[PDB]
Amino acid sequence: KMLEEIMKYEASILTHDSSIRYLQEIYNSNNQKIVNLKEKVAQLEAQCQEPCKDTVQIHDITGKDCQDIANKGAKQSGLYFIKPLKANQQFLVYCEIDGSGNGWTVFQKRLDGSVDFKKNWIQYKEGFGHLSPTGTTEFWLGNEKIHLISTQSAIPYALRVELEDWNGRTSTADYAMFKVGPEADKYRLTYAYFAGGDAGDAFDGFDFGDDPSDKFFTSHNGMQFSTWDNDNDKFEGNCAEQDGSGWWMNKCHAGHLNGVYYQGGTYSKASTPNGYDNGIIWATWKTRWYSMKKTTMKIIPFNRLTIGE
Amino acid sequence: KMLEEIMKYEASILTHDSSIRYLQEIYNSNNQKIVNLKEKVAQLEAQCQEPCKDTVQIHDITGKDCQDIANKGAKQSGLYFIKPLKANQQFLVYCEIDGSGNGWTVFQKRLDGSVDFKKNWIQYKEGFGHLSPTGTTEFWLGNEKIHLISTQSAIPYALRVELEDWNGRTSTADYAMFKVGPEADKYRLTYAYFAGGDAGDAFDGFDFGDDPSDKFFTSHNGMQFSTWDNDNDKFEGNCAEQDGSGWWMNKCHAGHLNGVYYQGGTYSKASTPNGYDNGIIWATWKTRWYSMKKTTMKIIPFNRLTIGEGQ
Amino acid sequence: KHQLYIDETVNSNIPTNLRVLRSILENLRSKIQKLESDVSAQMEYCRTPCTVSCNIPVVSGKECEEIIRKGGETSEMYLIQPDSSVKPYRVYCDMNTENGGWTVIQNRQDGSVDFGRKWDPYKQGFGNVATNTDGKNYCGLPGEYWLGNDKISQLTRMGPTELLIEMEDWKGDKVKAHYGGFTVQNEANKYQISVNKYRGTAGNALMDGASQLMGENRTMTIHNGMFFSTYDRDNDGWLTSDPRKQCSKEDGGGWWYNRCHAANPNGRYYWGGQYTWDMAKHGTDDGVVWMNWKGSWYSMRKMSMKIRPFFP
Amino acid sequence: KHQLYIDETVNSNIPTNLRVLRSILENLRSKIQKLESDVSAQMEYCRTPCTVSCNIPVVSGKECEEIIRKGGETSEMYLIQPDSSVKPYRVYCDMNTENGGWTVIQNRQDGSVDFGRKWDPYKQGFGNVATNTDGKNYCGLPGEYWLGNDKISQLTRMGPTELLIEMEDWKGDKVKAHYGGFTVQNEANKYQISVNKYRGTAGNALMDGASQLMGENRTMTIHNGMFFSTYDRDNDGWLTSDPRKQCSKEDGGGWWYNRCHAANPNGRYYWGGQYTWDMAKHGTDDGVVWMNWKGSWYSMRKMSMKIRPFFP
Amino acid sequence: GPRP
Amino acid sequence: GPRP
Amino acid sequence: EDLRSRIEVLKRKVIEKVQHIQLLQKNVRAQLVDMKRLEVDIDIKIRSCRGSCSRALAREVDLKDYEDQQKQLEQVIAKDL
Amino acid sequence: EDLRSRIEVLKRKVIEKVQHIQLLQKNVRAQLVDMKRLEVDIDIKIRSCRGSCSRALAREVDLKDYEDQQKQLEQVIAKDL
Ligand SMILES: [Ca+2]
Ligand SMILES: [Ca+2]
Repeated sequence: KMLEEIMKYEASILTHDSSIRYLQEIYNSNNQKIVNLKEKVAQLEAQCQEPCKDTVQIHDITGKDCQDIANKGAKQSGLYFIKPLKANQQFLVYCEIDGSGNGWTVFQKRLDGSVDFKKNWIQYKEGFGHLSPTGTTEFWLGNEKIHLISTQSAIPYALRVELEDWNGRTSTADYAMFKVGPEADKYRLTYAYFAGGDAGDAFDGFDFGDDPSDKFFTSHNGMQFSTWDNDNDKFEGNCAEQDGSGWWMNKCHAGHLNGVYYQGGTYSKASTPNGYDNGIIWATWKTRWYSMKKTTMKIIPFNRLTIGE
Repeated sequence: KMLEEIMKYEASILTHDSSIRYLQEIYNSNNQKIVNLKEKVAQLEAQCQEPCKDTVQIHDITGKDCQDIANKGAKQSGLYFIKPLKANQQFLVYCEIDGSGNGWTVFQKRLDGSVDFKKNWIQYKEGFGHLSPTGTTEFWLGNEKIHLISTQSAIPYALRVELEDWNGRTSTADYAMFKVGPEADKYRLTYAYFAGGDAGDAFDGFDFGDDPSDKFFTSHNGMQFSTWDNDNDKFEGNCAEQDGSGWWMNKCHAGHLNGVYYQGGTYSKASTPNGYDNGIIWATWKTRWYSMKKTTMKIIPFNRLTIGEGQ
Repeated sequence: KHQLYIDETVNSNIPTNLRVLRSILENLRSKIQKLESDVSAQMEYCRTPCTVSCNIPVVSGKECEEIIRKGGETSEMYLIQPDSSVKPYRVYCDMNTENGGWTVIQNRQDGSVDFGRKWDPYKQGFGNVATNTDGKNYCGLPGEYWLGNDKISQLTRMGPTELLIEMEDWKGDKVKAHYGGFTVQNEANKYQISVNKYRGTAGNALMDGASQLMGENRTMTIHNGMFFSTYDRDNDGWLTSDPRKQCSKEDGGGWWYNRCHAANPNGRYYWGGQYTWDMAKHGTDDGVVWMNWKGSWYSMRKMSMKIRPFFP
Repeated sequence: KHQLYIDETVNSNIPTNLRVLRSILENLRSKIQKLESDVSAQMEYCRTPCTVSCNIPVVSGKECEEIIRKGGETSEMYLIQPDSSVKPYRVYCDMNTENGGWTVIQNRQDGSVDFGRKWDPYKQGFGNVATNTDGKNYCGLPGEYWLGNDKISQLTRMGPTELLIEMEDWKGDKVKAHYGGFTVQNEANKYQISVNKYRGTAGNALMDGASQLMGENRTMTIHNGMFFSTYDRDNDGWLTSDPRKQCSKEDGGGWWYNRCHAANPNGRYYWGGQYTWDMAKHGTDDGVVWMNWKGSWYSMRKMSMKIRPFFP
Repeated sequence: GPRP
Repeated sequence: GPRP
Repeated sequence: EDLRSRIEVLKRKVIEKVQHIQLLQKNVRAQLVDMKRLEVDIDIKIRSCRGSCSRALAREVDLKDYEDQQKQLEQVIAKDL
Repeated sequence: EDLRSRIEVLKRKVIEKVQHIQLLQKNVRAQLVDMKRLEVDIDIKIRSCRGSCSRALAREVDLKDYEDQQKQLEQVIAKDL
């Protein structure tokens, strides 16, 4: 097999050669793809450098309080930083702004029982719960901050309670010249008088019948703040510990907005630990055995309602 | 003794006759004296028919209040009859008119402790004390009347307190949008805010130290009126009865213009009955143990203070 | 002998009966000069008048009663306004006698005011309502006065008003005469008086006339139903025998005279409360009399008239 | 015979040695299309961003520690303000590890954030602080983030602050490295790092460098005293042979590199925690490394850095 | 909540 | 004043 | 006709005269009456001037002198001729 | 001169060509290296895109195909000419 085996090979080098020029078409193409692929993923890298969007935004407008902010030009209810006159460090609060120009500065809100109000002294002093720009979250602002605002300038502040049963029926209750003292006074609560409101002056005490003294013993004006780890109540046994919350007891209460959150409103003595009522009650509106569905306590300069010319 | 005894008598009838023509000179003269004497005492009777002169005169100019009167053309501080818009029957008040044209209508004055302010409800509602055209007499006007004026028209009235220690040093303290409610509201007291005045917002409460709560517990804005026979105070035991007066307590006071009148100013816990201070104190100016020498609470339409213009 | 005619005794008779006639006719001649002087002095005293500074109480009302209800409790001069049309006027209120609220309507106590006045002064009122105490800021003392007929009338006509009349002799004894009903008509009806329900210790001189007098004379002293008469204007019970008989006369008080009186609160203020016809200007019962008590010829030391709405 | 030259075996040799050279050069050609696709898809996913609704806790303070003291006890995103001049900022607070109070300063856990960033991002900070849980009102989960050098510096400089560094391999084993002293200078001192009192099971890569390396090589991996270096701004230990050798590089993390590292918490997040030089972009130790523990070529599953004021 |  |  | 024929030329004289005396006693009788009456009137009108004038002369009255005089007059008038 | 004188007029050819092959094996050697490295980079950069974008392509990586290919290349490169 001279020029026979070799005849099969002197041209068989052009048979397989169709895998050299052909196998450089790929290397030159594949290579190029990557060059641009590198570019593509580079655009991608760019796309994700940013962190997720946090729907909670804060406003750049500060003030002594929400009304002061409302004056500055605030139009929407949201979170803001305020720093009361006597205050040293500012803080975030929830401002409720209506179209009429009123800037309510809210300090307490219940709405789902999502947060536990069985908090100690410090916790009730510094504040707890969560602030949302849509006020769709429950919280307590903190005795200290409340003190600071209701006391700066010493110009008439009015407290407004807003309740709502489990039937979407609401009712207010206002109090003129509202104010809360310093910690040295155990954050005592005082108001001049009960102004309007269709919910009823539960702060004035109520007669539960159990005894004739109930009526006084359930008033809260002039009462000091009380937590399980800090008495100061008129009761000789600690209402706070028993009723489990933070409030201004006076041999207990008639109005109890930091009470246990009972789903559906109606509760019973058996449900309660010590047997006494501890729901979010407001005697002058509903029974001591009906916990509200929602509760809100906001304040605003008194003049903002007693308005004129 | 013929024409001898008879000689002594036939001419002795002319001797005594000098007491017939003579005793008709007197009867004709004395009679005449009286005729005119009657005339004289007649002039006298005339002289005294008038009663003594009462130095107290009242002015014929009425108005809704002293400022309104000041507008009508009143120039002097004196007693006047005013009848507020919602009022049914008019009443006398003391108006203080300056040269600038401001008509202050005063509702309280202390100056000699001559009158006792330890008065009941009714008494503090209808008014007590005395009105003088020289404001040299202490009195209390009457919640009701105070209410009526500070409420008619519902146009800004401003309160002015004026004190004076026993050293002739004075000081004011003003309050804008002053007002007092109806009896149904136990004549509650309210004001927008403390305006100027160098005496200090005692109405804003004061910190006496005794406790940290004192400060609120001594504010009077939003407080109802209280008397020994009518509580309505924030204290759980009647300040009015204890401190003996009529005022808007709030677990008592920081400003007490209807307090006991202590001569010389300085008093002490021993002097007082219940032990607590009840003098005419004004904490933001002097000590709770220094009763003022004079005290005056007058009101005027707010706009008479904010300057602006005039009309 | 044949008529000895010892009119020589007359020469001892006339002399003595002439020693008196001189002594007296001369003593009068002396008495005049003193009185001449006394009057002169008083005229000097009158160049300058008496004054008072009657500061005004804050409380006021339709009358005394209302005032006491409105917290006013001190007896003193108050300012009242009965009808919401009348210019309010000063008046003394007795805040403590029979529970107080007595609007003093007339007052006698020291003879400091002429009450012998004509028709008009009785209508308007005259006298001093009140005087300053020791030196207080107020007039807590009632002076002698007459509120004036129009005011009285209007007042008694606002409703059932009761009259209370008190008097006191010079020895400090005091009585009273109270009438549940008391009214005084307008000037048109000549301020015609009317009283009922008397209750008291003084004697009912007003309705019953003089207890001492009999029939004819007793009823002619009854005041009920009488009209008011001032010396210038007379409407008493009498025979118009020209200016002759008139119950009310010169410096004599205006009052509700019948065929004269049984009581005369506005009479003449004799001192010591004892007088006689020769002392009386007209030889009559000039005085501040109340026959039923001290009879005629006795001018009480104090006499007062005050009213108050009945409110049964 | 004389060199038979049997390069005809080459006619069996070349064919086989070309059957591969094709099969692979074509398999690459296919792999590209998938990745091309994979990238397109992601770019589509990126038209729309990820979001979170991090409601803000009521409690706040200078930092985590203070917060826990002020009653805040749930580990979550809190708002703090260290210096009373700084605009307050969100941060994640570990309220339960070593008694809590740990201000999370850096966190790795799932490779969801590019850490290969230039100088500025490291200064300001980048990444996601916290994310929503299942669907709670709050952000109780920490995302991957870097607080930013400025904040860190300021913080460590308010007083004695202690650093706690935890990590975990892909098999769930976890160790820790604790330093009683921790400090980061201002930008001026190029955020110069300093650490003391190490105590832990992880190995002291920071002060002692790589336990495995020897002398020369070991100390050139020590991080104490080093400066911060981002791929754009380099301040490591090196010979400025132009853009040649730089410890920090393309998509490589910013860190305190010496003549490189012994630990790299901001390295690249390789999945499974196992890699090789041909996997590494630059054939280097790109990963989230801690040589003292798993040595080089092992990117931990989890790596975190948190601080807390000492308060001895 | 009145409490005896 | 204020009271205890 | 100038012995005791002049007894009567002396009587009409004592008569005309005693009559003048009789006239006087009644004229002073009245004068006395007027005085007492006027003393009183004055005493009264002066006190009355107290409520109007700045001052009022502090007085009194003594009808005694008046009374005992009236009595001396009558004590005489009751004598025929 | 056209018998077996053309043995070498064929050799420089086989040489010039085997060298081109030798050049290739090292060019794909690198290409392989680049790919593995990039598959990785991508896998990593996409997961990193998870913390910013609404979605993230669920992937993985298989360095196996890459590994066993690297091995087939070396298995050949280790052959002289
Ligand atoms: Ca207790
Ligand atoms: Ca009380």
